[PDB]
Amino acid sequence: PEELLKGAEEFIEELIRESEEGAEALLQALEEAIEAAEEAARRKSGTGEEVGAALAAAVTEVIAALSALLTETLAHVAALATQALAAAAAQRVPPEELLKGAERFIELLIRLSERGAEALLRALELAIEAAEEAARRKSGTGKEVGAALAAAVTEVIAALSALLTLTLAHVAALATQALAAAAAQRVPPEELLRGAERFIELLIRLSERGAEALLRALELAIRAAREAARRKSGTGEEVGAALAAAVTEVIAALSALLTLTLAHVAALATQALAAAAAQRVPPEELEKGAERFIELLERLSERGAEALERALELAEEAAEEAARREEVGAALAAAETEVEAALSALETLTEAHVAALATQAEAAAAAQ
Repeated sequence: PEELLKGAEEFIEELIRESEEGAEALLQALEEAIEAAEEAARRKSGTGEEVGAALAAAVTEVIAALSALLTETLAHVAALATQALAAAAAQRVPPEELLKGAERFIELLIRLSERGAEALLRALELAIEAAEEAARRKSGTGKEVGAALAAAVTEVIAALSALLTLTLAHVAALATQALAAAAAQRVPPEELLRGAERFIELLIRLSERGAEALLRALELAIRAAREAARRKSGTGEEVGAALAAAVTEVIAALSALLTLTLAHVAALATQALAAAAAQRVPPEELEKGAERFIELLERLSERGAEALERALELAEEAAEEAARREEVGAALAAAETEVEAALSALETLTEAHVAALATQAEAAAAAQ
């Protein structure tokens, strides 16, 4: 009956909490190797400095374990959804409950991505906390310790950018099958146009929270570079250029996330405006749905430009701190040209998604 979607909703919620426990177990096993490797760094008469590379190896394999766990959990949620959406439609449940049931299942997927991004960032934080207690007595040079840190940064950026790419796709897939299973039950087409608007707004909220995870990864990189001057191990040329690299990776990960999110929203809108003209929706409402989808595409554009602006605001703040401790002005200038190129890329991608969504909308109003 109507309790099927409740049985799936509760079964997904426990599945999310079971994934949260597993990620905390993965992060605890990392901490068991942080404290143990400290005892291994006890005036090493044999294996020395090898515990540092074996610690960065453990970081890489914990990050990979986190990424794999999120990937599988997202699929068990999306699969449990898709089969529950169809099992309920077979029971001939009211179709308005299928769209609202898909929206709840999409919410849990986005909360899964939020919990996951925190674990990815916390593992990066444990890796930094390890370096703040490293190079104390053995005094591993800023080159050996800083390389393992910059490598952990780009692996976290890649696990975050990946996690967002997958999560977007599982939401966009659910929104596609749910829209089609609704039109199969002859939903009033106006409700199909609105259901797509709700799912689009969940997509944009996924982009916003995803951009925050990237920005906070940039902050852990800036903080990790400040630790370089503390132990007096690195230089101003190596740890500065290493942070300049993490800046570039965050910009390109943000712009990639925005490019993808624009495309998933435009793809969902085109498939929704088309599935509505099938049931012959009033053309006036078809021209209204195209207008709101257009607005949502532009809102996503700004909310992304703010994230790109915040990456610059973190770059300038790190620049004034590194100057109060030339090359610092060239780093600001390079981060500014990279930022502006991403803003330009964003506006030219946005307007094209908006214009293309209007040309296909007019074609649907002319087929009337």
